[PDB]
Amino acid sequence: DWTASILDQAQAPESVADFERLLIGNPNSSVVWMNYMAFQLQLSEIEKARELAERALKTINFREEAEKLNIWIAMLNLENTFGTEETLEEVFSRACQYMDSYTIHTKLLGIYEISEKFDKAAELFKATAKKFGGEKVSIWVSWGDFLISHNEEQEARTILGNALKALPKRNHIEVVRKFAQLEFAKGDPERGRSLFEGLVADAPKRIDLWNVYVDQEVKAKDKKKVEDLFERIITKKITRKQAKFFFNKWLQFEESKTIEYVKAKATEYVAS
Repeated sequence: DWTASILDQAQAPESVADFERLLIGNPNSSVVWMNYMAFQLQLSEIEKARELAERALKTINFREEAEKLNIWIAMLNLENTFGTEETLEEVFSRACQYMDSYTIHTKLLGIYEISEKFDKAAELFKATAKKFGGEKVSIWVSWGDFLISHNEEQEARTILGNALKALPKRNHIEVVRKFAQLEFAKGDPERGRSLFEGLVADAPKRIDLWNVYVDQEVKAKDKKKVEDLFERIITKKITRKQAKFFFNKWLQFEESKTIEYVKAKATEYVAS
């Protein structure tokens, strides 16, 4: 159960002797080590589960990186809900020294969100953006997600500004694109529209963006918004089979009266 949330974050034995037996045949299995740490936690044996984790890191084959990753995440969780800021910092410092620092940062961000320590999350987000944000688009998207879902849509947009200032130009389309999807999914779809309109305005040829745009409007389901978008799409330069793709999208959407206004235009372009 406890081990299920860690296996999520990372993307019948009943006694010490049972687990020690299972470890003989599966020394490299973090699920066994995690269930064993768990068993020792539902007994309020925190100092014993700490020991298991150190055994697990010295026992699991160093080639088995993903398995080692889970154990560190188990240690961060245990230290987060039972330890203290000093014990949590020691583990964090060691985990960053032994696993990839950035993924470890993002794991702690998730632990903070799950455990609803939002003050520490916010603070951490700013720190890891400061040191990985020059290279990593995701820190920005996930900070923006955080701010939007705590109703700080404004602060979200000023953090998108910071990303554009920190990221190289070839990632700008991606942040903005992903911040826009966020806006449609969780914040203000109107701001989502401004952002897409700005991209399309800068990359009029990039037909892939027009696609992401309309799909977002399809999911938002607003009637005139979707039609207005489709009619603007045709005037822009489309190839043969790509022009067909948009028609498939338009047809099966309006399906789910004016199902005729599209068919009469669907073959006027095979002609002209």
